[PDB]
Amino acid sequence: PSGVEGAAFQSRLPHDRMTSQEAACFPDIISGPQQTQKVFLFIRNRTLQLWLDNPKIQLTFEATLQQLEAPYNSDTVLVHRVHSYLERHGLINFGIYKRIKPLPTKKTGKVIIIGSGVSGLAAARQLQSFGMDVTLLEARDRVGGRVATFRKGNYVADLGAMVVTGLGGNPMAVVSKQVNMELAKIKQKCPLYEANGQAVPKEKDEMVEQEFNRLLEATSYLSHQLDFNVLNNKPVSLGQALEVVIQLQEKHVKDEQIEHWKKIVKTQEELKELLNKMVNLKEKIKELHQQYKEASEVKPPRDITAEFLVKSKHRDLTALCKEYDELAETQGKLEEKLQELEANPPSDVYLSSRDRQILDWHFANLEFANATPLSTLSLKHWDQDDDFEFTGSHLTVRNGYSCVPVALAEGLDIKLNTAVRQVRYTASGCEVIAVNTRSTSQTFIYKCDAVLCTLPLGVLKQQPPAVQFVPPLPEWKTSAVQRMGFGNLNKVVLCFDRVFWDPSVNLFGHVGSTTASRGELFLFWNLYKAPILLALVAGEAAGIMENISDDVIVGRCLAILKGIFGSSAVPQPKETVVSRWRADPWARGSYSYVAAGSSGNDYDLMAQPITPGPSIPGAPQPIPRLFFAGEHTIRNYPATVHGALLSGLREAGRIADQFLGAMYTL
Amino acid sequence: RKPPKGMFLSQEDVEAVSANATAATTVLRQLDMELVSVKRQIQNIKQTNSALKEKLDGGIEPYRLPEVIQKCNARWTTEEQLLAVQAIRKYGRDFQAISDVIGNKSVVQVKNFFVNYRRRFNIDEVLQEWEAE
Ligand SMILES: Cc1cc2c(cc1C)N(C[C@H](O)[C@H](O)[C@H](O)COP(=O)(O)OP(=O)(O)OC[C@H]1O[C@@H](n3cnc4c(N)ncnc43)[C@H](O)[C@@H]1O)[C@@H]1NC(=O)NC(=O)[C@@]1([C@@H](CC(=N)Cc1ccccc1)c1ccccc1)N2
Repeated sequence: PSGVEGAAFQSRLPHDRMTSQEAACFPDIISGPQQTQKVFLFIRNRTLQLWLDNPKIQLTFEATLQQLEAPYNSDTVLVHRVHSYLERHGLINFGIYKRIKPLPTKKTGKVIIIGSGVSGLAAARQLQSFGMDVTLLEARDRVGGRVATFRKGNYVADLGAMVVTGLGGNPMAVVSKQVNMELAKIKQKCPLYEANGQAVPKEKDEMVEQEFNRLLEATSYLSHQLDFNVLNNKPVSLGQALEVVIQLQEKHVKDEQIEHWKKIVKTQEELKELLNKMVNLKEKIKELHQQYKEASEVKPPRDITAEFLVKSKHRDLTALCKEYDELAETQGKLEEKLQELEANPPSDVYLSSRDRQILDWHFANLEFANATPLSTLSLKHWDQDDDFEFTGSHLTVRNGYSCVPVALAEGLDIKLNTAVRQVRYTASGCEVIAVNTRSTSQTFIYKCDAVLCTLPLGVLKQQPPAVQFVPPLPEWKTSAVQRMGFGNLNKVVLCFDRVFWDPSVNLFGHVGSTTASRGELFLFWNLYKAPILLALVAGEAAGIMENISDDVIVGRCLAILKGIFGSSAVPQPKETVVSRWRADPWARGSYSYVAAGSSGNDYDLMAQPITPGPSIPGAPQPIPRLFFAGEHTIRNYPATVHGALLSGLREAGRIADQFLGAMYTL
Repeated sequence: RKPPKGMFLSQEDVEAVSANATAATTVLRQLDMELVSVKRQIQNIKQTNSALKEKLDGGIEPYRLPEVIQKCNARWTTEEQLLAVQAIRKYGRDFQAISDVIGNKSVVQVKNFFVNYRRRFNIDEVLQEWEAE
């Protein structure tokens, strides 16, 4: 899409329809005449286009109205309402841009943001743009959170997020124009290598993959068409379903064989009855020929009865010889029908041991994308965010993803090494109690109108809690926290002096020996300028490999690489790093997934702000005080950077609406 | 609406393989045994038919009689009439058999014989004695 309609697409908005959010801010327009709606839509779309065409400078109301035409630039309050809406909700003027009107001299309201991840930083920038007093409290000695980048010499590799999942409607596309991001496309081709260290031939490397995709569609069929979603009161997982589907494919394979050999016995038993009839007829023929012979020994001249006997037995013999020939005819037909059925048997097995192992790699890959064992994923909902996928090739940040949060962190009040311990929220305001991570007895108190909590779901899950809420979070919030899944996946960075792999190959797989270890070092990335190989640990392996030392992990890495490239072509690594995301106290995992028993609605519950009770009983309903952003709060883009980014933008809009007022709804 | 191609999943089958913890292994074994059972049943009847085939060795070759090639005649010799009467006594209304016995009479001539010499050869009595066996 291109033009004004492309701008809507790039902003994840339908170009020819008003969104629910727009309906809320412009109820006059959406409920009104269709002609006004199209004027509204065009103004919105055109303003977006203007911002998108140049995202390095602030787009003001004046500049917007200037570039608008008649009859659209006639109603200036409509244009001002639209622009204000887009600015407030971070659709325009978000990220890093040059300001034309230098920031308001004095600030209004005070907000504490817990965590300087991308979601935290995105909100901070917005709120400051709206003229609020913003302070971020980061536990780490760095910004970025789950955007971590290893840096040493010329070696640069991401231990956190790494991939921009397509620029088509991605807010990171806008960011990438604002920040020096060296974006490089990922070549899709991924050659697999079995345990032995030798490639899977294109023959099998397609039987299995195609079967994998077929098995997925099959689970989808089990869910939506057969309503197979609850089993023994427990919700059915994707793993459970895949197992059931496989078993039924093994069942059918046997069902086929049984009815094929059953076809053989029926035909073989037809032959048995025919051969019996033939033996009994050859018996009567034998005797009848003897009788004719004896009647022929009676030399002429003979009376008519003796003559009849010869003729009679002659007739009777050729008649029985007629039958036997017609029975030998049938025998030939049945005898070849048996060589027919024995020539083409049905499938011997559904999948061999070699096949099942290559399939396990595909499962590991799926376990990697969702950062969790397939037995944890919800069958019904695991892929609920499929419709909102961006268009275009996936890309890698070649200069390290940290360049983004660092760039966002510029000009912001960030307290590093500050671990929030307690969040207190009341009708009159909030206090956040944090400590210094270096000397934990040194205590800080922060007083604010509002708190934006961007703590990871893993952190929010901790038992006993790492952060206490006073008063405690409501049952509806905590239940969502428990229900939601928080997965895990790890990375191994291998730095060498020389390239020994195929330089035109971005990723290559290693097939495990067992199901149990399918996630273990199953994939390798070649993405960076420097000679760096990146090894993935997924599924059940991820959690276990964290208890193993780096040397043992790098050992297994080199072992695998030797098998594939030659035992002398693989040198000792100069620098190595291993991630442990589940162990990390400021993460407690990698990113969220839709657990069995959860749904996309839980993401909405996560995003819902908290409103304290009144101080004095009988006092009016208080303002909402505690707000939530972060990867685990955005239903349509969870477990991503753009999702985090967008959730920040969302809350900053909601908070500013609450504490600065929405002047654009009139 | 329908499962993927080459994939098999019926409501009936799903319920059976998920009825308990090892209902999967149970069903797959009952068919594993059913296969072995049918497989040895095959070799059994293969062995049975192999022996029956050997008892038919040589076929019926030393029991075939050379072809009698004789042209169809219209006139009845006394010999032929007497053959006919006996053939009726042994075959009844099988006009094909009777024709083959006599040798040189067409199936229709045989049927004609039945009406022509009906009273003179008491064919009513001859036919009623054929039915008496
Ligand atoms: C290894 C790994 C790999 C990838 C990602 C994550 C990990 C780990 N993701 C997710 C992505 O990285 C994450 O979602 C976002 O970065 C999260 O941003 P936040 O919401 O802001 O959360 P923070 O924790 O950053 O900030 C919180 C801060 O609070 C502090 N703090 C803590 N405690 C305290 C305290 N007491 N007091 C005070 N402070 C405290 C903490 O120190 C911290 O600083 C990727 N996201 C992505 O866009 N691209 C990627 O390639 C993907 C990634 C995206 C993906 N999975 C897509 C997907 C799609 C459909 C279904 C599922 C998943 C991917 C791409 C391609 C192929 C595979 C993976 N890879």
